[PDB]
Amino acid sequence: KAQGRTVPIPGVKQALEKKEGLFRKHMMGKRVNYAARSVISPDPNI
Amino acid sequence: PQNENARAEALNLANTDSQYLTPTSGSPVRGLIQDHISAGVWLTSKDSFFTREQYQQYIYGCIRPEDGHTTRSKIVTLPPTIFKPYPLWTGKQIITTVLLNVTPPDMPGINLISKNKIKNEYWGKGSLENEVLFKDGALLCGILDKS
Amino acid sequence: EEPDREKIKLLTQATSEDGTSASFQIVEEDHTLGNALRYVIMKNPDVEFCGYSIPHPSENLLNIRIQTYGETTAVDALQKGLKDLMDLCDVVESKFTEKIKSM
Amino acid sequence: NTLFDDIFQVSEVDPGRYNKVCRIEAASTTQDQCKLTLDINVELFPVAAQDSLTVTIASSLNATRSWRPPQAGDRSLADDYDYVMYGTAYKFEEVSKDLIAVYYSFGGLLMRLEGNYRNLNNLKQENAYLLIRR
Repeated sequence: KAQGRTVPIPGVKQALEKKEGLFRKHMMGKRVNYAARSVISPDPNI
Repeated sequence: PQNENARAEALNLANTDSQYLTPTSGSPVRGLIQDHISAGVWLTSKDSFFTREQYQQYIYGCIRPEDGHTTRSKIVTLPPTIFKPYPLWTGKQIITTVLLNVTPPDMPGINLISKNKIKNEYWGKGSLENEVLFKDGALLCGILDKS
Repeated sequence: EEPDREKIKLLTQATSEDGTSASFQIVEEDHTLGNALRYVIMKNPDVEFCGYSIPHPSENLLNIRIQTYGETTAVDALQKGLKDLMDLCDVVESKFTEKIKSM
Repeated sequence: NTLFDDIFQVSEVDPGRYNKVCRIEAASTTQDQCKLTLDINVELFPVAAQDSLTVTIASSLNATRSWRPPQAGDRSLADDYDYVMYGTAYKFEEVSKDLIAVYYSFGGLLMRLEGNYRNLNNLKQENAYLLIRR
């Protein structure tokens, strides 16, 4: 909603809707503590 | 999860055992996939016989009372299907014994008349090996497939 | 002198009130001793049921279940099994030495 | 005690892609209407075509807790016959007037006896011993 300057600096509306948005990227979904990731391997003895 | 309420939920609501049937069609999404299916067709085959030593080994090999697999605190065993000349157990009897030690003693055995993926023609003349028969928790007829 | 307590362990969670049935757990052992020991224990006329089970390959454990009839405990059946396997090995060692000389 | 006893003539011995089991088709030498279809472990007890088998059904051997391996000085009904099997009766079928056909299972090894008079003695018992001679 601002005039073109000779990519502009993002506004507070842009901050809440950067990509998916603050609500989707940091409220509905979040990075968590006490969690791990690894490649799965098969095991019939467990 | 870092609290008991979250623990109870992951052990009683979202736990694997409570997800045997999918809510999409109410059909199972849990079962054995490849080696186990091929192993079962061979183990439950009429030709598969086992000695006392072999039979008891297969039982303890999969059922360990110390790991709480039993319901009787002592591994119960069926008598052999062949008494004379040599004492021999059938393959199907191992399946009967596994159920006899994992199902509660207070409840009666399972009664089911099911079918197989393998047609009777493959097992020779006059075989009923397609008809899966369970009478009082005892596999008396038919092999066990992916089905 | 100090005896090792971590090797053979009696799983009390599976032992019969008295005294015939018990499950034993041995560390740093597998099929090698396992199948040989259950074979010898099964030759005992008092042993009703016997088998061996390895809980998982990654964990160094060996489980052996001995269920006997009366007048003999599972501990005695295990002690007889070990005593007989030792004598069995002596027979193998004696016959092999003799045939080496016989050559 | 005994529930059934007869001498049968073998008409067929079919393996059917089995290396140790065979489906035996037999007929009674005494009764005309009597027929037999039985699976036997041919590896231990071999059966040939045109053979005389003394098939006998017994309730037990002359209350037991469990089966024990043989130990010196043990006497049994099995000592009189060559091949003995333990199994259960699972189905009772009636074929036309007076004729009745029983279905037995010796752990997958199935048996189908067809007769008429045996309706009283042969009952669906979770314990039935099958003993064969010659």
